[PDB]
Amino acid sequence: LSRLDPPEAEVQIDRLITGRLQSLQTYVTQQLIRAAEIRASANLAATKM
Amino acid sequence: TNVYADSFVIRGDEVRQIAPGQTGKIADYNYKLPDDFTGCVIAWNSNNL
Repeated sequence: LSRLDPPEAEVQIDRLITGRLQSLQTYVTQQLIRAAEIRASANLAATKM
Repeated sequence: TNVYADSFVIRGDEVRQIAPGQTGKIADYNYKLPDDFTGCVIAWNSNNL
């Protein structure tokens, strides 16, 4: 944003947005899988109690 | 919905400044098009007139 004008800056900002959005989506998907695993473990622990 | 026709006479080699996202003297201080400009730029030599 300091080096480039808006029309030139936008194409770089779009690449960064796509990369960071993909990283965040990957993180959220991994957290969903881990949450399912932990939910299974917690149900097992509740049954054991 | 509507069409706006902007008419002016410009010097030759600076005619390229009339386009989206351009920088240059006419584009800076005389006639700035928006970066998302939708339309057509039409020009012709007018040394005869």
